[PDB]
Amino acid sequence: LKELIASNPDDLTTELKRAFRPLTPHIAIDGNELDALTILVNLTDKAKCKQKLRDEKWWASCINCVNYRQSHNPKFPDIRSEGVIRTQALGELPSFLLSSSKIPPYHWSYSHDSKYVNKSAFLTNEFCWDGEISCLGELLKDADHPLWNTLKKLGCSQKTCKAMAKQLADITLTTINVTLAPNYLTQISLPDSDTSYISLSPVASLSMQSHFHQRLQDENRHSAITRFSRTTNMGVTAMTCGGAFRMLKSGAKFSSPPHHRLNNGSFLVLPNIRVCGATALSSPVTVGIPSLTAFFGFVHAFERNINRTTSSFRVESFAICVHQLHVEKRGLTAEFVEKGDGTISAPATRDDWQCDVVFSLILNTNFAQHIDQDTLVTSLPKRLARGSAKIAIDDFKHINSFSTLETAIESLPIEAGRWLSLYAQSNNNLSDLLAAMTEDHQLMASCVGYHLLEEPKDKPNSLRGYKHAIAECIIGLINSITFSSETDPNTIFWSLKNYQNYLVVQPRSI
Amino acid sequence: KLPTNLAYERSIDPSDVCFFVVWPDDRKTPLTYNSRTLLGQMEAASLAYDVSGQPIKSATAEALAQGNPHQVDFCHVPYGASHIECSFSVSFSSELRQPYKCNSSKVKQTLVQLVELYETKIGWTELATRYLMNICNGKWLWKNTRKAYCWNIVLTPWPWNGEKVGFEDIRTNYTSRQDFKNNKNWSAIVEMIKTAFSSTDGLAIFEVRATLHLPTNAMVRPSQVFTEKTQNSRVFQSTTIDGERSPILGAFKTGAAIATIDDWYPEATEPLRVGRFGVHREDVTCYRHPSTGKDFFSILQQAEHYIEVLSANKTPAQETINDMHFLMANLIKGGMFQHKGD
Amino acid sequence: MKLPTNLAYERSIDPSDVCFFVVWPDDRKTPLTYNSRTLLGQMEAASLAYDVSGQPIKSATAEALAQGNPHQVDFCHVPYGASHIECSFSVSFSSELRQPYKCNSSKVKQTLVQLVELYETKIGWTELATRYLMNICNGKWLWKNTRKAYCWNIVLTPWPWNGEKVGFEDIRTNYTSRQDFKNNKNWSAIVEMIKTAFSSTDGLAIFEVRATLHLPTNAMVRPSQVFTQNSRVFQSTTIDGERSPILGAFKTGAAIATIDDWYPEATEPLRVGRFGVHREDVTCYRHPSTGKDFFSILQQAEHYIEVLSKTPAQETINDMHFLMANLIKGGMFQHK
DNA sequence: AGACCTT
DNA sequence: TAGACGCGGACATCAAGCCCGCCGTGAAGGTCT
Repeated sequence: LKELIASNPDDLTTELKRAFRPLTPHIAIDGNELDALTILVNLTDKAKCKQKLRDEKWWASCINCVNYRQSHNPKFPDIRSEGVIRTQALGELPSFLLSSSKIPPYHWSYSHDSKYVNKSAFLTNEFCWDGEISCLGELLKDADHPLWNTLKKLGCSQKTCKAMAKQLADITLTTINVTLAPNYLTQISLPDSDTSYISLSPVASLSMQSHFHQRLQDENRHSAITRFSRTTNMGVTAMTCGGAFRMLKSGAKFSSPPHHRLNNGSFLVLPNIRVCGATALSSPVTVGIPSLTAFFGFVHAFERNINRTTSSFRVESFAICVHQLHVEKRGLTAEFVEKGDGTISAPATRDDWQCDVVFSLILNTNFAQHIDQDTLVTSLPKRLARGSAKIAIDDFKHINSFSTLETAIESLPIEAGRWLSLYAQSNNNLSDLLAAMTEDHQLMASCVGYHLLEEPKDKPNSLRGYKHAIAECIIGLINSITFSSETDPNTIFWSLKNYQNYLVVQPRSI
Repeated sequence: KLPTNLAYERSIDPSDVCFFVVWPDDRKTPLTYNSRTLLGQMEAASLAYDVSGQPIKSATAEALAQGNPHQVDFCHVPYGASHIECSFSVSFSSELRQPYKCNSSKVKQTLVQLVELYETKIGWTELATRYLMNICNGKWLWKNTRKAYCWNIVLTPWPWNGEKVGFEDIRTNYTSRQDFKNNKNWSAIVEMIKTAFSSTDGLAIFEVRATLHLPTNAMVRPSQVFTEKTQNSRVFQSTTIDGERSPILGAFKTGAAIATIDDWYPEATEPLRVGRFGVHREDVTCYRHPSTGKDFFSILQQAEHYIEVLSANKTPAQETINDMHFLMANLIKGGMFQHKGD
Repeated sequence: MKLPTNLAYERSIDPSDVCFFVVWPDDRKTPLTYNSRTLLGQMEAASLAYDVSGQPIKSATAEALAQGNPHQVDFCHVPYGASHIECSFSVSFSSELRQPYKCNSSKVKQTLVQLVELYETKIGWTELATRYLMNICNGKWLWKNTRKAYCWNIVLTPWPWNGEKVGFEDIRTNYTSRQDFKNNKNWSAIVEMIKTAFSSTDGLAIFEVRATLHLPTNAMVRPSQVFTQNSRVFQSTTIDGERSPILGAFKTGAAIATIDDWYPEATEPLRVGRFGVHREDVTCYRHPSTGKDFFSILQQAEHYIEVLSKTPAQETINDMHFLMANLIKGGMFQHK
């Protein structure tokens, strides 16, 4: 809200150029109006003097950018990804689940190609006319609209170029256009009950990318910089703050307290799984421990391997015990592709974040009988969030089943860990979390569930052919538990509950 | 052919190679490193010459004799240690038999039949010795066995009933393919790899253990990061062992050491990283380019033709199962076989 | 001949740190330690009583130039009652100069390979390999600790080898010239194991050097220093639970590789480099305007092939020794 | 095929 | 086995903390015309 105070403090030219590009608080073009609309009609090449950009076939390149406005960014984080997605959150979320339903959606931006970045001015910038915070292209699509005789303040635009702006922009602002094949989109599949499965593709909202960037640019204990190498192809959001992408570092180096201070059934243990090089970029906005929907898929791909032998396993829950944690940048070398002109080189360069988790699991199934010794090793999966999953040879003698979960935490032969739950306090913005993250500096954030944009629908090339929606990411908060003598296990032993538009994983106490 | 989505996933997966220092009184501490700055000298070609001769006039005989600082990392064997030991683990499975993606039936039943008819006709005794000679040689250390006195591999199989099979001094004894075969545990560990590939849900696990004797204060070479941006060079990939920093020597760098078996390309001197364009990293060239006709997608498009050759008793095997040894190498490690996308 | 956009070699010589030890008349050995002490000196800089291109400034009066400068330095001396000093390191000699390491051009790779091969056959390794062994066997890797000392002695143990330890004694009087090492019982046997390391492929030789220094009472030791208040900070590692100065890993490689005395003035052996820089004075002999640097001899390598096919004259030999000495050092010869 | 392309 | 473990008073002044110079390069684009 710095309109004329920031217009002439006599600093420099590009103070305004940093102020319309949507990684900044807005301005409100109310008092001085014609001197600002002569800027956006002069931000196309890279006042009232460098004209002939007004009443020509300039509008043919100016109308094509309003179709590509991208509520969500389908090119995040891989460059070659065709798609147009512009739809709001489709529903609502409860009090302790941060997502982009909790912040208002007004930072959408052109992401198609390189040439039309500057020519995507004049209809994709947002300027807060008198009331509404609004853009410029979702306003000039009707006749009885003000600040349009100020288009006739410039004596160039004849009223037959008005006759195209009448009827060109008519019905645009609700579409979703992704085709699953041939495309570089990611997609997974998750159970919705014990009968079917729902496919879903996570995307990246560039309102949460804007919001976390322009609020974390002056605290360094809580921000980790992640760069990319072709900023123009990603769109103007990754060009304005070019490369940088401040995103929510873990908060402190990991601390290992003593584990526990103690003196139906079907509790199975898995001691000290070691993971080599799992990714840490869980959500598009957080860095740290991986998303706990990957701890869910590690369990559900394990219970399907045993059901190949006895088809009544029904794992029903799981419990996580983190002993070591280590995050750093390492770089993932992608290999040679056929580029497209005539050559064989590598694809585009990025930064990554990789992790190293030593953890152990408790599993509360219903199978009230012994499993085996041999095929309980052969049925283990070999990956956890793009990583490896190995144990030992000599730790195959600590794998046992039990029927009482208070002797089950005695079977872990390490005793230097930590347990995990969810923090049930309201987190309506980013400022709620960092206030709780500076009182503790021992709490982690990750993606705990998804959030649909769709009912869902049957799409042709969906992965395993099930049913395909499009989802967001649900930020949550992760806690430390000692399990002394009195903490009930309902704050442990998480599950998947399917709340009809969001698939959040939370423990079974709520 | 080549439908719009087809994918496998890998059948060999290693872990990282953590380093430890051993002391003469049989004690074990992890190996560490710390950063170090140094004074180099102006030696780049683009500081004196600009383009095609024409030396720069603003870079005279005193400007070139400056110094330029650059910061590096540095790791060495500490004084008064015995040797280095290098823990590591491998595994084997059978995921080359069934595809991970679908939606074309005529290539799904063809690519599972071709595995069945390669299995019984010309079995797994060719590939499973090449994958095991790379582990048991010391190819997975990449640079630490050069300028070294001796090294010794000791490997623990699973499921095994016997003593830990170990290979002694490799620079003198285990030279060629012969002396690996004249060991009293060799046919029991190749055949348990043959059991892993050829069984529906079979598994094999090897824990490998090296002992590395080096000279006094000799350096150690781990893997390096790939971050894109006093301009620090040589930042090491690391982990935390015992609350201490430790260089790890890769996780995908070890999968590239084991799968260096491809010597079936038109010149065929040195083995290559197994891939579809057959790229040599120390060159920029591509052996098996997509104009020679010997890249992977021009050998996968005779998959019904190699059905019609394996049935005949007259198998040529001079340059027609080298096209099938190469084809079955890319199914064990490959898994994104898709033409126009992804 | 023209050189590509990706070219690189690795080393062939690889030395390490020089750990120091104190030896007692009981015949036991401890590490050497140091301490930081602070000092008090004078106002004795010219930029402290004068003006820039001018006259003496009128703030530096007779009083204010007689105050004290306090400064903290490090300091390391031999303790009282010790006998001598013990030093140790090791050098490997590979052959990684035969073929390049990263080349991207099949035409210049054939030239660099057949130039090393024609070098081996006509002008052998008796001239280069003697020069690197010459510096290891008279303590040029100590740099200033043999200055103002009574006597130092060097004992080698090579690999692979069967026999006894090589030893050179009293290096101020006995081992001075080039003939003084030839007149030995053990000299020819160690030169053909450096040549066989270079000439053959997969060829290796490891030397492991140890020396003894005799200094006067409480004399001062001068190790390597760090790059960055504290003037004169020393380079440290941990030797059996203490802190000790190390005399550096790259610095002892820069004393093995002072063999260059073929430059157009030819007075003092220089450190081998691409442009031949000097640090006693801050100029460059072998500047590119002289036509004697690396990148002007590398681009004429096709010419040197048909000189080696009658013996070459003198300067074509002295530029082939300089070309081979930069490939042993080899250092990412990219351009454009 | 090549022209476009910003912090 | 039963007990107790002291009051009373000051912790000085003074000066200062130099300069020298540098901070390497090759490879990895999607899209409309």
